[PDB]
Amino acid sequence: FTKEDIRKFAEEENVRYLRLQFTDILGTIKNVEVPVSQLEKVLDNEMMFDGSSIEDMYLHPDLDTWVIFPWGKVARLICDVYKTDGTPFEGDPRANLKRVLKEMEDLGFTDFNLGPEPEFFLFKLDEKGEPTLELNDDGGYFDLAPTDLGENCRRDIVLELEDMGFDIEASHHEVAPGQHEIDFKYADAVTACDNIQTFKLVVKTIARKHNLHATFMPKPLFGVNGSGMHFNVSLFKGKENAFFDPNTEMGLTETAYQFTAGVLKNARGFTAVCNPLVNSYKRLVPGYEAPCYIAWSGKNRSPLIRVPSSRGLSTRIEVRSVDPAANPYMALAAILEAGLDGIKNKLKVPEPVNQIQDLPSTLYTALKAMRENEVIKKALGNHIYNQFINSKSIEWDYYRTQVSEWERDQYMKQY
Amino acid sequence: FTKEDIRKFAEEENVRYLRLQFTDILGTIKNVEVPVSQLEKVLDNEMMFDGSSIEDMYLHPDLDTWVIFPWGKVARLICDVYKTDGTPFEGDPRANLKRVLKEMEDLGFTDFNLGPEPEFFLFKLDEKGEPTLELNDDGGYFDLAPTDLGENCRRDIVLELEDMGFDIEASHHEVAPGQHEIDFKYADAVTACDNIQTFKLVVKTIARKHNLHATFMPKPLFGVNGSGMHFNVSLFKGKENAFFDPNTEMGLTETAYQFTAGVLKNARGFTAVCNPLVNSYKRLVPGYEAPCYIAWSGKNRSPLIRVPSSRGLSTRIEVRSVDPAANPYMALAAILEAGLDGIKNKLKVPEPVNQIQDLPSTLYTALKAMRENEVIKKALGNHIYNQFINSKSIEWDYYRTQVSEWERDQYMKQY
Amino acid sequence: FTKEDIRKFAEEENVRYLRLQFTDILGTIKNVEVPVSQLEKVLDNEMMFDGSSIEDMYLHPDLDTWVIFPWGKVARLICDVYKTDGTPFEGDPRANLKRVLKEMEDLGFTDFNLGPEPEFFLFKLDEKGEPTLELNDDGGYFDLAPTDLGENCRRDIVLELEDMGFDIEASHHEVAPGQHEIDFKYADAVTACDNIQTFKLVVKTIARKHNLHATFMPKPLFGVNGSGMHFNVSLFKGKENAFFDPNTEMGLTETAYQFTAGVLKNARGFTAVCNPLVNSYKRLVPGYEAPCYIAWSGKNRSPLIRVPSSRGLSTRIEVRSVDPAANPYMALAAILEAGLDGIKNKLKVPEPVNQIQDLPSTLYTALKAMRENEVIKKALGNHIYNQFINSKSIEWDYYRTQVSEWERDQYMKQY
Repeated sequence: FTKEDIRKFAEEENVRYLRLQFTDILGTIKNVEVPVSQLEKVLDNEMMFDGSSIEDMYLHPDLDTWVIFPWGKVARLICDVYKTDGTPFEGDPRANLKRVLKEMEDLGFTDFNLGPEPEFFLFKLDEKGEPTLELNDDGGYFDLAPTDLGENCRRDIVLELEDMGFDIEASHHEVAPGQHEIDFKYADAVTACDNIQTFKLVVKTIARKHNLHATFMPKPLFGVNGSGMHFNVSLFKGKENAFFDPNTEMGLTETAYQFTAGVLKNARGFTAVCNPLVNSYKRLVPGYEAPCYIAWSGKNRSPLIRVPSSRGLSTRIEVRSVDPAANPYMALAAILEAGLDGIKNKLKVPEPVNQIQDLPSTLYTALKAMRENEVIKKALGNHIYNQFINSKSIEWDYYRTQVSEWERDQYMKQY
Repeated sequence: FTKEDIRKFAEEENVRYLRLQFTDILGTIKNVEVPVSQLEKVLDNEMMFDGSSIEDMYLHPDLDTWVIFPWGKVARLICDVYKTDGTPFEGDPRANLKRVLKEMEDLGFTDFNLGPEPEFFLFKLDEKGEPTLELNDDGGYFDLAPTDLGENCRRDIVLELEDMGFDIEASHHEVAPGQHEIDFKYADAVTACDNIQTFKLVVKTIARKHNLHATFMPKPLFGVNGSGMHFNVSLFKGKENAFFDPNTEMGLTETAYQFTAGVLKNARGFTAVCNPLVNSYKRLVPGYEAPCYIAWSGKNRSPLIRVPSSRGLSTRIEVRSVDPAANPYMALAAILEAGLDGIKNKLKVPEPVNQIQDLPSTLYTALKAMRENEVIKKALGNHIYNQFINSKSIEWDYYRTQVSEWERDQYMKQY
Repeated sequence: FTKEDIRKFAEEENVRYLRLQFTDILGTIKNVEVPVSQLEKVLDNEMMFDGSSIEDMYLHPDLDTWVIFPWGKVARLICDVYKTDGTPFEGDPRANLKRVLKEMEDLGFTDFNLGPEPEFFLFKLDEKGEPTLELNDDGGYFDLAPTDLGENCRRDIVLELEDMGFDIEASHHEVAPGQHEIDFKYADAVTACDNIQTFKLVVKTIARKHNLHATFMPKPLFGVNGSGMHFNVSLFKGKENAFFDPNTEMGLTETAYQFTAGVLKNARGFTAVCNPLVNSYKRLVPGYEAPCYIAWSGKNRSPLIRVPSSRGLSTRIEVRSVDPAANPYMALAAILEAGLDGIKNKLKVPEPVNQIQDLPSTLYTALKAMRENEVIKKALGNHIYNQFINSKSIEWDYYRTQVSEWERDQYMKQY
């Protein structure tokens, strides 16, 4: 898309307002709404926001991200954050991912695809409009109505996403009660992260329209399956998958093996980025279909890395520890950098486990492991690395001092 | 606009009623509604009201302020208050600002632009229609729905303002929960103050339609960021900005430096006018993004005066201590006179603070400082000066004797 | 009293427990209860407490303060606070008053009497036992039952105080509804301050037995008379009043005039100590029988200093600005030092006002005036002076940022 294309779209679609939206370090999408009479100012990269209020900057819209919300008509553009000197801000996760991809392109790889699959819960709202603790239904995996009561809301979400240009693959009820999954096809790295960001807000808006609250919190309830955001990744060097070997019986190139070796070797280091909440490690517990051991397998369900049986152009590596609360840009950049480190150091792959280190058990331990990894620092840059560590340390210190109801139930009558 | 233009508008738009509205000393907009059959009497400056009931007078409409409320169709005219002898009333803030501008024009300056940016809170209404203490949402800076629940109300306010001829620039959620900001571009001094007055009433009218209460109180809640009304001001002598120097690397003329020197030197004096409430000084406290130190900077966030990095015709000076509860005419006249004092006395500018007196801490201290400044007395004239001081002194005396709940919580059990 | 007297009292009265009680800088009485089996340890000045938890110390009981609470039987001793080296702690208000009296004795004055008269309100308790905002009755000055419903509680307080060795003089309903006053005769400075401390706790304990809450808060409610703790002061040099002149028609010595001159001259300085609360200056407002002007009179009701018409050995000077929330030791020491300053500088007295500086209007202004006065610093010593200033500054900073209900009632709908 060019400026002329955007102008033509604005005139012919009668777009009245523009939403310039971007993402902070915590993965929260931030936006400012602007009347279409400021279209020329927006297209000249002259829009300005504060920056000090977000975890003197400029907004540079990415014109390929133009899309109209089908709910005054509003269109949106996903913008990169630049400084006053015309250079991209080093603390912007999206510009970070772009430059990581640019560094990848020097190794001969021309593309990096991401197929995500986030899961979410639906909770009922009260009369005041606040979410309650009761799920929308008590359905199970692949359940249908009236056992699956989220069928109408899920259908409306799919309908709204299709109007916005998504390529939806499947939709179904998930294992936990009130848990749902909508699948969309892979895209390029940047547009896949944009798809995740847009998908979360579309899901939340349409769920609110249905008197429901949608949350991507990893483990909202104890004793119930958590939500994951498995990352399917594949490398390409020119209209061809770099992971697929049409000669060996297994069908994986040496590049695919080195990528897996690098991801496995650096998995402990990027866990904090891929699992950024304190709640994220209540999901990484045994017995709930969540990965907590660093291993890979081609024929098995719950190692850290699973290589699906499909081959050809669909040959991919699935990292299963990513949760929907993670920042897609930072997590994808960390995974890509770990894989590229494995590629360029020619690491040998441990034997697949078909029947072994451990992921960090808490956010504090993951932060400790993140400070000791050199690959994650290079993946994130100095600014994002330092801000993430400082904010997560403050968050953990806030969490560390709380007294929970579990403690008052076990103690206070026994002691 | 002429009389013929107004008559043509009344016939062709089928206007049924006229709202002749003006502003008192406290910034409250007052009006009387008149059937369109009295249009000739209105245009002949023969409208009369009491005057003794407002903090034997004639209304003189300003025909350029014609606008129709898009919600019997009603149009409005902003009127000046005249005495029975045909001379403007010395206690009318709008006529005061007009004559201050007339005095400024004798110095060679032909224009004075004001770009304001007021902020407001939205509170939920109860069943009886009274505002509660519960904010409309719990969103943050640049937040979006469903975290930003004021999106629809803000969009309707913007839509309603655009029909009235405003040029809206941006709208977004503000830092505090339930705090919102809608930005409109600068205009001439008188019409900018008229824009502020119209903006407040449009916001308050559209909020009621959404079962919400809009308030421009500076600090409605403790522990929460307050609302400001930063004043962006620039001087012109004929289709060219007098603050812009395209020779120096900094890009500011000597005139811009003397204006800043005058505003800084007289900043203590006009604080009471720019912060006229007792609540205004609960916002002027450290740690909440509010100015409390009399200093200027070009590259910094929170001095009293901020000079934005933009240059050319958009070279401005931002006075950041003005709150939305201030009377726009009186505050703008005070700031203009303070700047012109430095212009005509060639005051030298203190060095910018990039890493120092203090603003008055209470309304009583601000009133004490106002009685000791000659520039504010010359800016407001004798009548407005005396009435403002008397009314604010009475208000402070009423506030001083109250016993708050904080006092009964700290004491009453300890003593 | 000697150690043998205390042992005899403990054996013959069958005292089971001892309360070693002392006063912190804020006037709050602190105590620890000890079984009578530790009587020898208590009498050997070997009792220890923390000190860091109170606004490694030793307790030295003052044996003359022995008294038994008539409500296991408990007696108490008022203790001085000493350091580990056997010297009195410089931050103890009682030891401060003792050394100020010792310094006074070098001037030839052998005694210093104080007649206090604190006033208190009575508030009804709810079912949970918390105080409410409704007064016990709606009686007035010198009112009787059933208009005065505090008659029984006041009688029980008087009965309990008489068993404890008080010499009660009068008890009556006060001007404000629910306000009461019980008078006891003067004593020496240290024992008068001990009487005030004991009186407050006895009143608060007995009121609780009547399902009432007793408070010595200066101004608990707006629009209603506040509570004062007038200090009646007289100097003696040997079984004779130094203020009484049997030859002059008025009957006041030059010493009495110089004492008044000193107190008037230093009145602004010690106001913060005598009025230590933020609420204290809601009482110091015109129209409620409270002093706010620094002047003296012999025949008038409301100057700052009143000299009662009685002469002989009962010739006294009444300072009327002290409220019952003040620390009696610190306020008495400040007043004594202020008077002695005039005594030793031979200050001339301003003419009595029978029909003029102004007391500080807020706690902040009183603290500012405290830092500029050397007599108060000499009276309190360095440690108490600095601790009081720091704590009151923090308290004022906490109060300054609150948003009261008055502000939300005046504003929030007007703006």
